[PDB]
Formats: sequence, structure tokens, C-alpha cells
Amino acid sequence: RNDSYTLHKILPNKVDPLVSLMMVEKVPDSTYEMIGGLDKQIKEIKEVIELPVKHPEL
Amino acid sequence: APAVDTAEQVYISSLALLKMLKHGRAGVPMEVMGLMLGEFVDDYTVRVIDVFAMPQSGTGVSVEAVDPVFQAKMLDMLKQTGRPEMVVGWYHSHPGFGCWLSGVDINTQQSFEALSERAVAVVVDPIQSVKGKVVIDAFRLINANMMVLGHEPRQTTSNLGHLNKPSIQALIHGLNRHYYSITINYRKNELEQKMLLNLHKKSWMEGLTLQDYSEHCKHNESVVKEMLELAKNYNKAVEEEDKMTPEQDPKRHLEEHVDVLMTSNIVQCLAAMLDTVVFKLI
Amino acid sequence: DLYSRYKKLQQELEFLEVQEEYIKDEQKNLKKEFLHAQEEVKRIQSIPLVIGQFLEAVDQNTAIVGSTTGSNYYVRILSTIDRELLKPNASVALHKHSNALV
Amino acid sequence: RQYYLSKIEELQLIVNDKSQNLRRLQAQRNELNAKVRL
Repeated sequence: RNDSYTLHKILPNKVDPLVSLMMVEKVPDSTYEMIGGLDKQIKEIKEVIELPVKHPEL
Repeated sequence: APAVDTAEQVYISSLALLKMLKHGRAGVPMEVMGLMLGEFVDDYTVRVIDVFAMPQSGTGVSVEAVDPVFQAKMLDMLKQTGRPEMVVGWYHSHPGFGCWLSGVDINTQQSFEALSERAVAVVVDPIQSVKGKVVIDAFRLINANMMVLGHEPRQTTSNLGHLNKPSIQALIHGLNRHYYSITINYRKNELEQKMLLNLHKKSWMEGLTLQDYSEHCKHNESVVKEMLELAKNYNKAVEEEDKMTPEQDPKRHLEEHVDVLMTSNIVQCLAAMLDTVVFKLI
Repeated sequence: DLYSRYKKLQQELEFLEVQEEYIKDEQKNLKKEFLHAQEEVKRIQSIPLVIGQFLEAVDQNTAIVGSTTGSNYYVRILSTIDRELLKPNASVALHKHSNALV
Repeated sequence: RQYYLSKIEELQLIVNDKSQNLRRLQAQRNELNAKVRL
């Protein structure tokens, strides 16, 4: 509070602005359909970025 | 033992408040102090008719900061002038510190209450008194023997003393522990209200003085351009409304713009016709 | 029967007329008070104001701002502030004596 | 007799109209008072 220092509300967890800005809130407009070649590269990156998160059971 | 009621009020007159505010601002960032003249009408009323400032001292705001000789000559000269009111209390400014009593303030208030049991220690904040709110509280004291034994500092007989809530900043600094906040009320008769109304009472002239015509056309063009843009926004919003079940709005801002356009145009037209009629060669 | 019903009828009409007059007068006074309150809300946006960075919104009307004075405060957002302009790390003006997101 | 009923129906109609008007005015005052309170 003002200067009595009384715990009066619980606020969400501290994340400093300089790092909270690095969240991608507005997703960019670039799709795999606009990537030529790099098919093998796309599959390899998906085997680490997508497959583990999607189905860790495997 | 008699106890001061919680319904007691400090009736500060209008010019007293004006002088207190002006002196408090004048001394910023220092702290100022002056003595308050008035009369204790009864137990439940303290009337502050007038307040006079005191010279700034290097001590600050203490009981050595009130010098005897200036106080005596000021009181005698005002009594000669036509203000033979006993000193009711003292006031000092806490610039931006809020309204409360520090240890030195409490010592000075004990010194003042030695003179008379009823004696307020109203303080004012000169910089927090921005247009609108005025930050000024009045505290008397709490006797130590009164508090230590168990009784409440003040007897309660009505809801007058509980209309306003104490602030945390005042409470931490000893409020309701060493002093109580006395409800403050401003004595303002009709005469002083009418006199102070002259501050913004424009004139008999501007009610007939036309605004600049070219400026009027420029303003009308600007507001009508904003009208066009806001109407495009409103049309787009309405086109969305049909594809919207109940689930800033251009309409509202459009309403404010139409209101300002209406009042400006109607006022200018009516004033132009009135100057045409009354301001005539005949 | 008929006459008593008729009496109650004009009594109800008179009561409704009195309520209408009262409502009209109260509407005028409420418009005046709303104008004064809007003036006060505009006046709180006066100068000077301390600049701060809007860290993160907590509620519809409160937020956490890091004032440039080197401290972080949990303050109240003014209602008239447009919300979608209130993005993280956006520079906002805070009231000098209350740090409210003005 | 018939005059009484004619006055009854006329007064009931005007009272209904004024009651709808009063409800509308009360709603307007309520929203304005809510704005002032906020």
C-alpha cells in the first residue's frame, strides 16, 4: 500500500519488459508454401521443434 | 472528565483558507507557519475568522519559529485594526508530505495547547492542492494518559465525525494514536461567493462579441472533416453490426462532435443576429 | 366502483406527472454534474506528469508501471485511455503525486 | 354510466402512455447516473 506496506493484492509473475517483448504476439506471415527447396530442412527442423512437443510419447 | 466530541468542527473562513494556501505555496519548498485568529464558539465549534503568516525562520517549523515580539505586535495592531480575535491555533505547510503531525509538530502542538485546551493544528499541502481537491486536515492531539488507560480519545454522539475516512499516510504518522483529525468545514456566506464569482465572470461584452469569422470557418471545416471520417467509421461499424449478435465507439465521438458543432454554430448565428438588431445605427 | 376507479386514475396520472417533472429536473442536474466530473477527469491529465513504462496490465482498470524515477508501481489506469494502445513497454504518463496511468 | 366508462378508458390510455414515457425517462436517468457515479 501507500506507505503502510500492507500486502493487499497478488499480481501476476514478474517478467521484465525487455524480455516480455520477445514474445511473438503478432505471428509473422510466412508459410512453408512460400519456401522453395529446403524440404529436407523443414522436415529436420520439424523433427525437433514439432515432433517432440506434439507427441513426446514416441 | 469532559471529552471532546467527534462532532467538533473547525469552521475555517474563506479568506483564511485563501491566505493559508497562498502562504503555503509562497514558501515552497520550505515549510511555512502562521498563527490562526478566531473564537471558540462552543465545545463543538472552532471558528477560524482569519489567519496571519509569520516570518520564515532558520529553525523551520517549531515553537522557537514563533517569535514572541512579532506575535505580540501583530496581535495588538490587528486588535487596533478591528480583528480582536484570540489566537485559536497554528498552521504549517507540509509540501507534498501529506497532512499529518511530526514529532516537532506534536511538540509545538503541546506548547499551543498549554495556552488553551482547545487548539487545532491544521496543516495544508501547498503542492498537492492542485485545482479541485484541497489537501488540508486539522488535528488537535491525544492526551497520553487518555490513550494509555483505555478510553477512546473522543466521545461519539453522531455520524458527523465519521463522514470522512482517514488516510493511510496520516494514519501511519500517528493519526488516531497521538492526534485525531477534526472535521473541516468552510464558512462561506453569499456575499463572498458572489465576490469570488467575479474571478471568472467574463463580462457583458463577450456575450455579444462575435468570434472571428475566418477562424469560425476554419474550425467548422476541421470539425466537418472529422465528421466525415467518423461517419465512415460509423458506417463500417454498423456494417459489422448486422454480422454481430449481442456479444472507442465511432457513434459516441460523432455525438460529441455534432454537439460541439451545433453549439458553436447556433451560438455564432444567434449572436450575429443579436448584434445585427441591437447594435443598430438608429 | 366506477367513481373510485376514476379517482384512482387521475390520482395515478398526477403522480406520474410529478415523477416526470422530478425526473426532468434530476436529468438536468445530472447533466451538469456529469460535465463537472468530465472536467475533473480532463484536469487530472494536466502537466507535469512523470513518464513511465507500462509493464503489464493486471485488470481492466489497474496496471503495473515502471516509473522513470527507478521504481515500479501498481497503479490505476484512467478509463478514457484507449486500451489497445496500452502495449508492454509503451511509454505512458503517470500522475506526479499518485503515479496513476494518466 | 357511459360517461364514466369513457373517462375510464381515456384516463387509462393517457396513464399507460405516460407510464411508458416515465419508464423511458427513468432508464435514461439511470444510465446517466451510472455514468456520473463511475
